[PDB]
Amino acid sequence: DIVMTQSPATLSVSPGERATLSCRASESVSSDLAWYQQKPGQAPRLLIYGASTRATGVPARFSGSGSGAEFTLTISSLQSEDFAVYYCQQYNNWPPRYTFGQGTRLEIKRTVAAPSVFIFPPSDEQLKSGTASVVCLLNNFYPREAKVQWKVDNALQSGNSQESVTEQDSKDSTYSLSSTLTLSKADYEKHKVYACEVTHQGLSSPVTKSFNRG
Amino acid sequence: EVVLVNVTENFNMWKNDMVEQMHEDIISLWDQSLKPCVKLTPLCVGAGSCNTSVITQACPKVSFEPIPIHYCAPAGFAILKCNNKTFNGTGPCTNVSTVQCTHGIRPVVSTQLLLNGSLAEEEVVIRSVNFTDNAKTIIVQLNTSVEINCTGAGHCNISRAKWNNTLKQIASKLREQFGNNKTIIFKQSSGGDPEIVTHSFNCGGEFFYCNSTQLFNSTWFNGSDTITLPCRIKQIINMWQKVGKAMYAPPISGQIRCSSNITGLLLTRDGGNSNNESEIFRPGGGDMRDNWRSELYKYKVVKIE
Amino acid sequence: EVQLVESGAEVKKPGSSVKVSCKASGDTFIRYSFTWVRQAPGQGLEWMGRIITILDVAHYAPHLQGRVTITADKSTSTVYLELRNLRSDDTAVYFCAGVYEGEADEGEYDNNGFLKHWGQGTLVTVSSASTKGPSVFPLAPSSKSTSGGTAALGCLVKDYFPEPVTVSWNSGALTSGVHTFPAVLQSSGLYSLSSVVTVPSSSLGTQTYICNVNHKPSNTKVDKKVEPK
Amino acid sequence: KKVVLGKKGDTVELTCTASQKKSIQFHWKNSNQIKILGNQGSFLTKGPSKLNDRADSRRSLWDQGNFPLIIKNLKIEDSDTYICEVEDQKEEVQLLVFGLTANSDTHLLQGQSLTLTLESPPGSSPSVQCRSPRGKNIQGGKTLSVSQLELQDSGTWTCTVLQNQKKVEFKIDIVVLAFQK
Ligand SMILES: *[C@@H]1O[C@H](CO[C@@H]2O[C@@H](C)[C@@H](O)[C@@H](O)[C@@H]2O)[C@@H](O)[C@H](O)[C@H]1NC(C)=O
Ligand SMILES: *[C@@H]1O[C@H](CO[C@@H]2O[C@@H](C)[C@@H](O)[C@@H](O)[C@@H]2O)[C@@H](O)[C@H](O)[C@H]1NC(C)=O
Ligand SMILES: *[C@@H]1O[C@H](CO)[C@@H](O)[C@H](O)[C@H]1NC(C)=O
Ligand SMILES: *[C@@H]1O[C@H](CO)[C@@H](O)[C@H](O)[C@H]1NC(C)=O
Ligand SMILES: *[C@@H]1O[C@H](CO)[C@@H](O)[C@H](O)[C@H]1NC(C)=O
Ligand SMILES: *[C@@H]1O[C@H](CO)[C@@H](O)[C@H](O)[C@H]1NC(C)=O
Ligand SMILES: *[C@@H]1O[C@H](CO)[C@@H](O)[C@H](O)[C@H]1NC(C)=O
Ligand SMILES: *[C@@H]1O[C@H](CO)[C@@H](O)[C@H](O)[C@H]1NC(C)=O
Ligand SMILES: *[C@@H]1O[C@H](CO)[C@@H](O)[C@H](O)[C@H]1NC(C)=O
Ligand SMILES: *[C@@H]1O[C@H](CO)[C@@H](O)[C@H](O)[C@H]1NC(C)=O
Ligand SMILES: *[C@@H]1O[C@H](CO)[C@@H](O)[C@H](O)[C@H]1NC(C)=O
Ligand SMILES: *[C@H]1O[C@H](CO)[C@@H](O)[C@H](O)[C@H]1NC(C)=O
Ligand SMILES: *[C@H]1O[C@H](CO)[C@@H](O)[C@H](O)[C@H]1NC(C)=O
Ligand SMILES: *[C@H]1O[C@H](CO)[C@@H](O)[C@H](O)[C@H]1NC(C)=O
Repeated sequence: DIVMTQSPATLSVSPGERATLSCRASESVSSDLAWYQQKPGQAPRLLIYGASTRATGVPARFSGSGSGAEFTLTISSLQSEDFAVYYCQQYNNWPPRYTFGQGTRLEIKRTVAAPSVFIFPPSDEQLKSGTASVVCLLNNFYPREAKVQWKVDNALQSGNSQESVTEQDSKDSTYSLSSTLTLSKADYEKHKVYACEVTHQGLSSPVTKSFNRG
Repeated sequence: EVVLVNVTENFNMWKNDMVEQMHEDIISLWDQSLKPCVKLTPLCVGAGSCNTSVITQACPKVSFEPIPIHYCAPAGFAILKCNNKTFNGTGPCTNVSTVQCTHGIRPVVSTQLLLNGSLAEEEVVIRSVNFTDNAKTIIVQLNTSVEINCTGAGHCNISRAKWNNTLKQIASKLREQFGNNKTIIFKQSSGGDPEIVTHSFNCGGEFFYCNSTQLFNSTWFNGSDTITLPCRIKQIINMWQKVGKAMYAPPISGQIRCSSNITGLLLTRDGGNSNNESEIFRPGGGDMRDNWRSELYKYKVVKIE
Repeated sequence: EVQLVESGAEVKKPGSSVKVSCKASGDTFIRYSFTWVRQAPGQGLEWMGRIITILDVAHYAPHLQGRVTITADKSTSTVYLELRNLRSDDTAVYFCAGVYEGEADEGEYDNNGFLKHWGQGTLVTVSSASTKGPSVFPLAPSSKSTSGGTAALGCLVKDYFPEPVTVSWNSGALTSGVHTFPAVLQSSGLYSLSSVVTVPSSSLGTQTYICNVNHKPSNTKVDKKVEPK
Repeated sequence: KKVVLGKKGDTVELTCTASQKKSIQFHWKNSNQIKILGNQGSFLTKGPSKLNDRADSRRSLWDQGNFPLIIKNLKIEDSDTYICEVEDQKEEVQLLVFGLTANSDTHLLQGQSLTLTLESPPGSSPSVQCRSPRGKNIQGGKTLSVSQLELQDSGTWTCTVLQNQKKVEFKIDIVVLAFQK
């Protein structure tokens, strides 16, 4: 039951610098190890196979080495287009029961950037629908990690919210996140204050954005 | 052990029970030895379409290096040998005797060319069940070896000279069998499966398919040094044990080389109504029984009392 | 080198079966082996199985053994993937991929495992939910409180199925500063997402903002203007 | 004895049935003893036959006892008798290849002729008979003619060849052009 594992779940590299990706196996695989690059919404791209042979159209800054249960993917000088998710694949066994690593996300590392927090009360049209959705937007920040806490009438919430995050911005390298709190027209029209408490590395202290229902 | 018996015994290498014995024995030495990554065998038990039995199995990289095998008498029988130096399977043998076991036979699966086998003592010998039937295989036995060297690099080497001299001996024996005023032409195979079209065999555990045209393109009775035959190592072949297909793993060694002695040929002549004064011969083979038969032609199993 | 064109998006109820195809063109079809690989939303790649086109033999992943079948019609250079007894966890994008093996037609076969040629992929959504367009609610400009120069505004696309939906602003005239978040699956079984953009507060009152929502499945096409108040 | 008819360019199959459900040695030859097809163990051989790359069999049935001689892309010269020698037997059979052609280019006008010519191997007199889509019938030896074509003749014609009491069908498409007054 050959299992592959990529060391850094996420590699934050500064543009122009080198990046090294790790992939190990729970069992020996000789040199039947390939690497793949995948941009969002695209089919994977084969970079290396046979552990070290660069596949057609793959620039020379990409190189692969290793054998057995420890492999490495070295990108010499990261280019704007080199930022993506990378996967390894062992195709050693027979019968064929090939497997994939869980992937390593290669992300652009930049300076810390606090988010711009905006809260949105539910629209009157939605309130009509018999359900109110409260939206909180944390705009252009870095790093990607961020905590969000809803508080209704100083009451911590949980179970009724769902966060979504965009891909790293290709121009400024920032991320944006959207947290959504849902409730039926009832519950909503039963409370006064609705707050979106945010926590980030770029923020000296938690920034809270709230509105009073009405 | 040997015991010269004084009496007239009758032989027939085209109906020699021992051959089928060897045939099934070898097929077994193979099956436990050379294992495919997958084999496909037909199966059209009437019904509508045809079901295909497919096996996917361990595919360890190994080579076939069988130890010579001696066949002794099976419970209830005895082995008779035709001591005559030049005897062609079919016919009576005057100089016959009882033996304990056969001489050591180096089992070799291959086509067109018989390797590492016994050599004819006197002149060259050519056997068949019916030289008249152009569809019957002609088993040629040499009195002199000829080394064939092959490499996993893509070729097999053979003395342009030795091979030449050996062909002269063959056409000599041939025109003799058909017509003195006849001309013997040696052309390449007429076609069919890859294994049959080319001199096929297994070296260092790999399957070779070597183009033998250069060896069969000559006419007789009507610089220069080595002959290089282009080979090819395949992973997908046609099985010889039975109608089937097999796939093997790619080579792991960069230095595969084998040396063998060509000691016999499997020919087939293009009969038809050519109505000329020339016969055309081509490399044949496929039925491994002819291979076994080329070594067993001098024995027979006999129910003893 | 061959081109892998996959069949269109599939929508099925749990328990159903699907048959996705992949058209190969550009080279000798039987000289390649094909593999199917799937990826659930937000997850990695999962190898499903591979077929040796030449031999017409195929091998599958263990957890998949049983309800999966990969085939190929050497006449139409097409590879097929069939999945029986569909499950909700089977929802994922199914990738068809191939690699050159040598001259199989000549008995050469390297039995390559890596994958060089890939297809665009086929989305296959397995769910109990029924098709339906989204509702579109405005995320009115924060020109109520927040004190600054740039304002945030957008649209909330709620309760739709199945993916995907596409969102533009001003018929595509507005793109700068736009964040159309990935969709989330609500416990109701229907998707939801918001599309936003930060714009010069001064632009409000004079510049009209319109988010265009397009949902191919339900054939829904909506436009919602977002006013200050 | 047995007679088999084949269409030109088509693929005819000539069977051979052993006695047991085993895979024994067999081979086909022509009237002049030329090796066409045959087997050597589990492998297939082909002979000096002028039908070399157009000849084949079905090894899938060998284990069944059937070793058919399948000749494709039929030519008329392939017409001749073929023998299947197996387990010391001789299942002989005569082959007859036919070809039928409309001397003219389908797109014809009302009032114009249609001439169908049949291709038959020397020494063989077949009876031809085609049926126009409307029912117009024509019978003949080597050539068949309809002196004046009607609009209702547009469509698929069906032709039948009679030789040695056997027959084969030919679907020839034709197009007669309509016009206005
Ligand atoms: C084939 O090689 C012959 C001699 O090779 C012998 O076997 C190899 C493995 C070595 O051990 C070597 O010392 C032996 O002599 C040649 O006589 C022969 O000419 C070669 N084949 C050709 C090209 O005809
Ligand atoms: C041998 O050649 C003829 C018989 O063999 C045929 O040769 C040519 C015509 C090939 O195309 C094929 O038909 C046969 O292989 C005889 O008629 C001729 O007399 C013989 N001697 C000659 C002139 O070569
Ligand atoms: C394969 O062929 C056998 C014998 O013809 C048949 O019984 C079987 O149903 C077929 N498929 C299977 C189950 O392997
Ligand atoms: C060889 O075969 C011939 C064919 O009949 C036979 O006469 C002869 O006895 C056999 N053995 C000898 C003597 O070479
Ligand atoms: C067999 O070899 C001998 C020499 O070993 C040679 O004289 C003889 O001619 C060969 N056989 C024939 C006659 O073809
Ligand atoms: C022997 O050869 C002839 C000519 O081919 C023919 O009778 C048959 O093939 C064989 N049968 C005999 C006579 O043993
Ligand atoms: C063998 O000798 C030469 C090759 O060295 C060849 O051309 C010729 O045909 C042969 N001579 C004979 C018949 O012995
Ligand atoms: C090699 O064999 C091929 C097919 O087997 C044939 O077409 C060609 O003429 C041969 N060439 C050589 C090496 O003589
Ligand atoms: C005839 O045989 C020779 C070898 O002696 C070979 O090189 C050649 O390819 C064959 N026919 C020709 C001239 O192509
Ligand atoms: C038999 O073959 C070996 C190599 O396989 C070779 O060295 C030896 O000389 C050959 N025997 C003869 C007949 O000389
Ligand atoms: C016998 O032939 C085999 C090929 O099957 C070869 O590998 C071996 O070296 C030969 N044995 C001798 C005499 O060296
Ligand atoms: C065999 O020949 C010898 C000749 O000395 C004779 O004495 C003996 O009786 C013969 N036996 C046979 C074969 O009947
Ligand atoms: C083998 O040939 C010899 C002559 O060399 C002959 O006396 C004998 O009859 C033939 N076959 C046998 C041993 O019967
Ligand atoms: C067989 O007997 C013959 C005649 O008695 C004799 O010439 C020959 O040497 C014997 N063969 C052997 C050694 O077994």
